[PDB]
Amino acid sequence: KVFGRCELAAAMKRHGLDNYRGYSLGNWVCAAKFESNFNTQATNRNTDGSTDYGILQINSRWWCNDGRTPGSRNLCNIPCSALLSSDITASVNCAKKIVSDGNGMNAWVAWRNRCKGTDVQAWIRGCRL
Repeated sequence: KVFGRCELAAAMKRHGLDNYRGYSLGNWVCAAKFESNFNTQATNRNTDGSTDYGILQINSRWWCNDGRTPGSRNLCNIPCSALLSSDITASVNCAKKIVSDGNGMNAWVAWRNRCKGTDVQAWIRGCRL
């Protein structure tokens, strides 16, 4: 599924990401835009042989099992393919664990280089939330 910007804001807010560990909603929308372009089906290989899955490009090196990432963990207890569903629940609950693990949203490369320090409120402008 390709979410609309405000559609995604609303689903993320419903799922409790608005100020989750202090990260306002626009942070999560901006990360999603630059990670997946709001596309749940997005997949991208990393240099280390792991793959990133879904709307938040969650990594098989630590968080999910894709059956092909040797020497990795599965800390969200899920197949990586769950992260590609039109429904974002698994991505969001997994996101909550990642962001809670001490490095906050710096876990998302795209967040650190494209959202951090910017006016992320712009990402929810116009949305009914």
